[PDB]
Amino acid sequence: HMYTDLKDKVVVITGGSTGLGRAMAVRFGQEEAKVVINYYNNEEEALDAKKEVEEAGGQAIIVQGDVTKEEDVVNLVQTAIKEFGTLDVMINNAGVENPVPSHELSLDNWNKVIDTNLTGAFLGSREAIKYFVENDIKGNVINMSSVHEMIPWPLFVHYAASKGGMKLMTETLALEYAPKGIRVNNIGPGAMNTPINAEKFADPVQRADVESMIPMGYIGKPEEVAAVAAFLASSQASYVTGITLFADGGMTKYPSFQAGRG
Amino acid sequence: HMYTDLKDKVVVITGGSTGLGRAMAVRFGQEEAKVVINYYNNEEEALDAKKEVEEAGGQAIIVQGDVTKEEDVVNLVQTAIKEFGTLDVMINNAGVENPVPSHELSLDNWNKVIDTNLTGAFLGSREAIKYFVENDIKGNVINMSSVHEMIPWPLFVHYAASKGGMKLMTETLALEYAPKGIRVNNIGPGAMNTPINAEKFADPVQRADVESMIPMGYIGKPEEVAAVAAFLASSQASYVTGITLFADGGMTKYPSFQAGRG
Amino acid sequence: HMYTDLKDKVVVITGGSTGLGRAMAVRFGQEEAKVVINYYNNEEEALDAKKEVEEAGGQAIIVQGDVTKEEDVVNLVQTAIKEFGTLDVMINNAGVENPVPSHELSLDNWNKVIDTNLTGAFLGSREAIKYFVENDIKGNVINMSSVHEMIPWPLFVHYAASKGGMKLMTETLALEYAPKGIRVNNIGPGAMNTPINAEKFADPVQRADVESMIPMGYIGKPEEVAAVAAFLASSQASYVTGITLFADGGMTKYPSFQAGRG
Amino acid sequence: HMYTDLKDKVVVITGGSTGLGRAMAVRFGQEEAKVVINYYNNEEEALDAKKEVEEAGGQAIIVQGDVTKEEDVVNLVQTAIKEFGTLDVMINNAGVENPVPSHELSLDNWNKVIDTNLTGAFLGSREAIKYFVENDIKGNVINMSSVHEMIPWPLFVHYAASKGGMKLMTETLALEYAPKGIRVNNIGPGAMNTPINAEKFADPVQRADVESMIPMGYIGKPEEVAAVAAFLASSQASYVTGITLFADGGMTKYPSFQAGRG
Ligand SMILES: NC(=O)C1=CN([C@@H]2O[C@H](COP(=O)(O)OP(=O)(O)OC[C@H]3O[C@@H](n4cnc5c(N)ncnc54)[C@H](O)[C@@H]3O)[C@@H](O)[C@H]2O)C=CC1
Ligand SMILES: NC(=O)C1=CN([C@@H]2O[C@H](COP(=O)(O)OP(=O)(O)OC[C@H]3O[C@@H](n4cnc5c(N)ncnc54)[C@H](O)[C@@H]3O)[C@@H](O)[C@H]2O)C=CC1
Repeated sequence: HMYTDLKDKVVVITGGSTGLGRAMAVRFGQEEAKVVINYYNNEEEALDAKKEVEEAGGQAIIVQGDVTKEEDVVNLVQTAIKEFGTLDVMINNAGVENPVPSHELSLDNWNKVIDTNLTGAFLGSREAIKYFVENDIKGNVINMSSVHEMIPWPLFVHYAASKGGMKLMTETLALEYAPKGIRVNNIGPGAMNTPINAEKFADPVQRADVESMIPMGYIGKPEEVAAVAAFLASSQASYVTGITLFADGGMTKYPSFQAGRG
Repeated sequence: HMYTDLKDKVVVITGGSTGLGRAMAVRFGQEEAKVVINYYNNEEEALDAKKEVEEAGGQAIIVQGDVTKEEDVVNLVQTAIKEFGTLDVMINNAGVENPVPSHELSLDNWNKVIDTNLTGAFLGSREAIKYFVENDIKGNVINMSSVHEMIPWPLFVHYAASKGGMKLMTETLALEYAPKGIRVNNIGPGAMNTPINAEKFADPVQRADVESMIPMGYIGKPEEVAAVAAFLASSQASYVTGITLFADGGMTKYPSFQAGRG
Repeated sequence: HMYTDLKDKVVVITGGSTGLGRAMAVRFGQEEAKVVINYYNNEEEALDAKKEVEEAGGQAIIVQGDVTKEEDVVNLVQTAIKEFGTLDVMINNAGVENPVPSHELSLDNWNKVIDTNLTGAFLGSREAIKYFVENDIKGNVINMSSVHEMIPWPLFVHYAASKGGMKLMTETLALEYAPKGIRVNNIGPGAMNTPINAEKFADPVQRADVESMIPMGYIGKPEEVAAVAAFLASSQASYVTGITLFADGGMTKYPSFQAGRG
Repeated sequence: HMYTDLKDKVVVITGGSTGLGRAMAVRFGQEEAKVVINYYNNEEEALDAKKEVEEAGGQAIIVQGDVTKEEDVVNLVQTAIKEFGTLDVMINNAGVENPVPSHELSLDNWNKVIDTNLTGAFLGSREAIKYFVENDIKGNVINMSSVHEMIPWPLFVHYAASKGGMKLMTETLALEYAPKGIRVNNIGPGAMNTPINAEKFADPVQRADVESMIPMGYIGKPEEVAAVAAFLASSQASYVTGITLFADGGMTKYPSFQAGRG
């Protein structure tokens, strides 16, 4: 396979049962890693995800957990160490979103998105870094951000805030723990072909509208994001820390400015 | 009288009893505005500040409120509209911070900083914009950020995350409500001479270290930031929205590279 | 009279005979400054502008010069010091642009834009700072940039590159000369109502397309930018150096994401 | 090997005889690519570089050329196509630098650095894109930038300007040619162990000073940058365009802020 240093590394992935999380689980499985698949409630998809990792060449366990509960995040990292003996790569991928005019967004709805997308990632990063620090492991954290840590997002002010926060969180942790050889990075996906979007992307006018925001002209395949994760996790990225690697087909480059407009 | 257009405008300021909030309160008093001074803890300080605003030529009330409580933020804007008749400028300035190695940061401590620094500003921004939209007012929001929406801050990952989040919140709201003429900006102070830093700056070793990180060579004066706030609230900045204006003596320009090191 | 501290300050402005440079010339006249109007091509325009500055309450000369010629830039600053006694504010505003598919852009055409937009501002900045350093003056430099130091611009790769370069030049000079109290900032205009755009904005289809890319919904007025320049040159912005202040009606916030598309 | 899609791809590298250029040449040779090594005057190092690529498993030619001469850049890309049949990846790596107080920097010295570091890269990118466009190849451009497209650099205002320009150049070309499947990216190296630095890094106090600017605590090995180039060139980065991938051991994260300072 591609990244031989990933062989037998322990990789924890929150929200790893579907979409980008699942595609990363499979990709690490192709690198013969040991994958720990976290999931919220859908056991059967998690079980499905588990079998793919094994069929791709990896070992895999599944572990239920809500990333807004501190005990569940703590339990997740502990289960990883118990079952597989160590922890090498931590991937905070869980996320939720919903459209609301910002002046109408409730505090409860704001909190759900902040608690899930930002705080969940802090909790995961923290538990992983604690472990690397205590055991002198030169481990790796990948936080799943979005083009919306840079691109503002009307109707999604909670989501945008959560990812803008994630960017400074990641950059801080990278600076703080760089002297220990612990690397911390964001991946910034653009529009991706995942379950959350299956409804929207079946509709031809909506699919075309979205593709018109993508300079490369196509909706990303989850494996293209998983390719970025494998690179970032591997020793090929040994000197790469504190960055956001956008995988967005050019979306952060301002799609409205194609053909020299404005 | 510099910004004549500010005369009789209603300006609400959270944490307006001390430091930067106080300086802003005074300055808008100097512009003959109607300043609403929110405070959490210390009525005696708020009273002392209410006096300065009045002496400087402004009108002022004080309103107790905790920015982490929705009812208190809603109450604050409603009080402003009761007492002064309307709302023109909403300044979300309240903030807290404390150093903790990130892998040792507790969830409650992380939540306290996020709730105060980011969510409080969301609540502030939401209530003001709600009022602007329902009443066809071309209102203005100033969110008080930090060099640390750009500069990562080891030991302060909660703070850094809250301001990185504030950046994207501001940018989103500016984009979302620009067609209504409602403008939303951040100010980014560097190291400022305020109570929050009084401990640090007393120690001449610590004061010198902080100063060695400011290219302009001096710790900022709170009036230098209030000058930026008066500009942004004024019609002078009519085409200016969604920005962060750093008032930092050069701090975001990378202190370590002075004289060309590296 | 807004910024009383600007009275009798010597302000040099390249391309000060038309558009934004003219608006800045007028505005500093309104602050009772001594405006030096550089121009390349059209004395009759420069004369018409010299008049406005004088009517608005300022003192003004005109000086012919090509900003791509070192001798002309050196001459310009030397003329300013001859005629008015000193130099306080140096504004590098001259710029050119033309659309060409990048793979068809000639080296001479690329050079013309770089030489004019970036190198001319370097020469301007260098000569002013040289004068500030030798004479212990806490001078000020405003470099006129664009949304396109951040927004990429197909068909205008030369322009975009010149302003991206201007950004780092400004930031470097701000860092390098901050300990001397010399401040250096950029302004970043979006789509502005100037001669350079008169062709584009005459066509009602083209005017509407440009407007659909401004969140605030209108093409900027040149006085809105001159208001930003007066602020930055003034002592109100005493702690502000090394920044880019965008005056763009929200354009850097990603036009394509209005109403929450994507 | 690692990236099997790189097998037999034609890769042109300017300044490919030494340092980062040489390390990329060798790394592509390890991927069994066909490497075209450009060089300014040192034929013997270029010859040395050539033999390494072959010994690593690649094909390789050397071609003399000065990137400030348009004909030399044109000849380089033509020689690549002539000799190897096509062009797949273009790498603009040539660069020069020297320290000068900015107010003392000559126009000739400014131009040399601009012409080499920025214009050379425009010329290379242009000739490559022309070829990809004319022949419907989904090719790849990698422009060698620096941490100094983001980190300002006193005494190196020409270098900083050149790389700030390179950033907007790359981003523009990525947006412009994304619909054609042509990807364009920057790599941003921090302090790297290359010949230009051998003098500085032999001295223990200077080596320690530099390492103190690096959060990861070590000077980068050229192969760590070449690892980024291989990733970016490969189809693993299929959805990655218009980005700068910093490989700097955390240098852009503000080294002066370690341990919670300021
Ligand atoms: N002083 C500095 O060097 C810098 C401060 N700025 C920011 O500017 C703002 C102003 O702070 P300073 O005046 O410097 O310090 P400060 O501590 O004097 O002011 C902060 C204010 O926030 C208030 N506050 C805290 N929690 C609150 C709550 N739950 N509800 C209502 N009010 C609450 C405090 O009562 C206080 O008056 C802060 O957001 C700070 O983060 C950021 C960058 C640097
Ligand atoms: N108008 C707009 O929408 C925007 C313009 N700004 C920038 O603001 C600046 C002002 O331009 P505008 O007033 O809008 O257009 P303009 O074309 O009216 O002004 C540009 C000025 O530069 C001068 N100039 C050109 N080459 C010169 C040379 N070699 N030597 C001396 N002067 C020379 C011209 O004579 C002209 O007066 C420009 O740098 C432009 O790039 C940037 C963003 C948007």
